[PDB]
Amino acid sequence: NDQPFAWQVASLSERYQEQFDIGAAVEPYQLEGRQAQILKHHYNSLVAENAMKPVSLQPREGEWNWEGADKIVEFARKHNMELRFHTLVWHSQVPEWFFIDENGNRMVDETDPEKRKANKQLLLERMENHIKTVVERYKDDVTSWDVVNEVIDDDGGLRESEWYQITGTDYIKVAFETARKYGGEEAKLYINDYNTENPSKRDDLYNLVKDLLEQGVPIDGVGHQSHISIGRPSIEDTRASFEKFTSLGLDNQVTELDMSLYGWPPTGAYTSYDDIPEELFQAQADRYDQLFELYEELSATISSVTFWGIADNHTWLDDRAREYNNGVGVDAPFVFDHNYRVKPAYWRIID
Ligand SMILES: [Mg+2]
Ligand SMILES: [Mg+2]
Repeated sequence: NDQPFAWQVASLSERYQEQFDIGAAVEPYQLEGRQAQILKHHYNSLVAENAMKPVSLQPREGEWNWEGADKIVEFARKHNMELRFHTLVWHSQVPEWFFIDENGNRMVDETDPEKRKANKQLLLERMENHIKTVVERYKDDVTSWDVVNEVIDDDGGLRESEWYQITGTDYIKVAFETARKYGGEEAKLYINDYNTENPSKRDDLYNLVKDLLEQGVPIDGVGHQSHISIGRPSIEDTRASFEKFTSLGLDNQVTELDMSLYGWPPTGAYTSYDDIPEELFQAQADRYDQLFELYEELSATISSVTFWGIADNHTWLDDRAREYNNGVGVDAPFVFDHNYRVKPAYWRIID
């Protein structure tokens, strides 16, 4: 026979039961059928891929859109799953009305200093009310909060988003303080970013968090998105990242793991899953082998490992592939293939 289906094989989360959670990013429409069966069997943690983004929850001020998020929370409750929150504060996927002043124009264009002072106050109050409302609604279900997301610039230093331009670093400080205030002492507060294995980006995040902890900001851990590929980044750079934040007393979580077949950008994407050579899936399986062995080796410092999807048929990497190959092209980043059959990678992380 072929490779067995994902619902026929040993559960991933059971395999790592004593080491870290195994999670999946989900949409509300994935909660029935085989996807739900796979989720129930293989994962003990969830995160909303899109339904808890700031623009998804409050697309207009005071107009709350809970339906899709609530459906995911309900599934997590029913199947006793952990739940990460994605995300409270982010330069992206955040409704434009946050940064619009009382005259309808963008806050970053103001030049009067007392008006600027007033805008920073208004923006922080809106942020604080968004966080309060969400955390009050979901505090009994969420077990890890991505309080801020992607605040470090890849060029170096802090990302100079509109959050930064109006408030400096105070949006980060106020975001963690608010989540702690309304989530209580037991809420687990994370700063999440991508390319945290890149040493210079790793150091910028380390320096920010160390400073913030010294000022008493309540930060419990670092989220490593881990949007990686068969070729990058090195195991050694991954270990160094995990270890440097552990040295700060911080938890680590792998939050958005997927392993692209392609470099960046994913030029020359395969157009059909049948065209992908088995050489590539074997390279992917070797990669995942070393990666989860590193995770196991470091398992006392890593509380949770989340994939950014379930199986290869649904992944934002397909969007990116089509974006860089004129509308066509496909990626295959998980341990379950687009027909829900296990891949070489599955066997190498279940051992
Ligand atoms: Mg652990
Ligand atoms: Mg292995």
